[PDB]
Amino acid sequence: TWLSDFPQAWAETGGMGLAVRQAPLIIPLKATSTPVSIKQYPMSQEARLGIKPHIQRLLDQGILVPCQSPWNTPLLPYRPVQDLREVNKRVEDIHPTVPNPYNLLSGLPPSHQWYTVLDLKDAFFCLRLHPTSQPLFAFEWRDPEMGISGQLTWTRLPQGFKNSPTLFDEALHRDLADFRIQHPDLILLQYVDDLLLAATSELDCQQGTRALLQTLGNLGYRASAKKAQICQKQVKYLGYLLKEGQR
Amino acid sequence: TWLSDFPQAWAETGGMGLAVRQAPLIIPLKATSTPVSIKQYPMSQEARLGIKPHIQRLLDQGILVPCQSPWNTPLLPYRPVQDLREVNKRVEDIHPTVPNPYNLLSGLPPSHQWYTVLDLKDAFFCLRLHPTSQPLFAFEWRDPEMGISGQLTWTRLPQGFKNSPTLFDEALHRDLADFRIQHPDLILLQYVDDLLLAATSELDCQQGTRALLQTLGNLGYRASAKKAQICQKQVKYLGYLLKEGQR
DNA sequence: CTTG
DNA sequence: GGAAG
DNA sequence: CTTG
DNA sequence: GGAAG
Repeated sequence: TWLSDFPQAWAETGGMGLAVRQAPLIIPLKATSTPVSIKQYPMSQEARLGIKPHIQRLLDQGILVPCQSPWNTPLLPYRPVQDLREVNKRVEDIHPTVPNPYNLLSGLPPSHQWYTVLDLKDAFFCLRLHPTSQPLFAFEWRDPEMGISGQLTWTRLPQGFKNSPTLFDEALHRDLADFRIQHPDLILLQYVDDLLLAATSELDCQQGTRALLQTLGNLGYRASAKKAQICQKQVKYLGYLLKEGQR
Repeated sequence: TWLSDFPQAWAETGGMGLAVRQAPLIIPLKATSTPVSIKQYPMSQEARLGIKPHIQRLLDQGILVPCQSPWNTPLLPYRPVQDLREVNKRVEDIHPTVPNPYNLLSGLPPSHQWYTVLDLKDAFFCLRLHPTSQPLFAFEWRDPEMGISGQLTWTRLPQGFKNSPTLFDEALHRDLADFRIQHPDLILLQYVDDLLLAATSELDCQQGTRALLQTLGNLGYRASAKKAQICQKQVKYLGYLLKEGQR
């Protein structure tokens, strides 16, 4: 089956991803920015116990590390959500290169009606952050019944950061450039972590999907085996139902 | 003096005006209009005693007369103010021909710096209403301590009627047409009931003002002797101060 | 009085 | 709510 | 939690 | 006030 043939490509069997070909990202600040340190709002025990196993898993994975940083933004409550709005304001803008889904789907011709849809799991976390940029994203973590108060920060591209979708989309485009060159018959649409492969025949779509999964896993990305729509005539992609070249 | 030389022209000495050359006005209705009868809101004794001497004076002058009309609009409280909004909605629109004061003053050249300013008193009441149009403006009048409940209406162009300023301005323009032809040296600005005469010299402005007062009184209009600004180098007209050709 |  | 009729 |  | 981080 598809799960056994590509253990590296699926998040279920391949471990947390890491885009090994992508250099750790440096995040340039605006010309006048200085660090901002926002105090952590006290959070209830209920919220803290809910967040704690997530933080611990991220620490175990090396996605969070301890730090001391002049930057600090608050965590809110369960799973942690960081309010990065004051960091976002101080980070230099980049051109938005992610196409809107309407325009992205215009590149889907009627000759290609066999579809494979993959969604990458924990996509942003596959991209490393350069150590010089890690302090930007620090937050406070308290363990009252352990007695650890200090900051943690991210070693990977974080959720809530304004440039994460664009930086991820650009990174994956670099990493799939050769796949496109090696498979000029296939149509590959990329929308951040949502991928559509289109082919002429079931065999072609089958062979391309095998190549794409092999490529994604080798590069360090991980797709959701549970959500994958593999070699179907009808798929759901980006909120559309793709059927008979329609929509 | 100016008051003794032109007794007919001044409201103080000439009686209520009546534009004897102007035919009684017929007020056309919109194509779909039918009469509207709005109930008179009960008014306090204090308001009624305040309004009463005004109504009685207008009755004595023949400006109000008794009637029975399918139209009725309310009086509000002291001096009476009629709410003619529902009549105004049913009366056919006319082109607004009264110039705005800014544009009206553009016709004042610097060669004419001697001014006379007159304001006509009770101007609208100088224009008669045709008996066919009188019922349009009816209202209810109650005298509880006399025991008279019934309608009255206007025999002259009423306050609060949307076309009164334009109809009056057009009427006075017809009546002063010959004065303009007989005095081509003078500048005469008309803004409804507010008149400015301009001349080159004090003698000219003096002679023109004598002619204008004689003409106005003969036609049945009445100017306020108290407010008149006669043959001055500096006058207030339409909210402006006219001095040295400025403003 | 009702209709920024 | 105050400007208007 | 703050920021038609 | 609820959509966002």
